[PDB]
Amino acid sequence: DTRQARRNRRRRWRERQRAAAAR
RNA sequence: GGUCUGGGCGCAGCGCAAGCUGACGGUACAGGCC
Repeated sequence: DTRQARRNRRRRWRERQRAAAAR
């Protein structure tokens, strides 16, 4: 995986854990 | 209403050289199934 692919894939886990954390 | 993918090009940090990276840009953009 490239920096973007991971970065892109990460922001999903990122924001998602974001939602859970926030919620 | 939900879910999945990804290429930069940027600012920074380091080296006889050769290279790489930031739960950062970027909750972007570009495209997906009912």
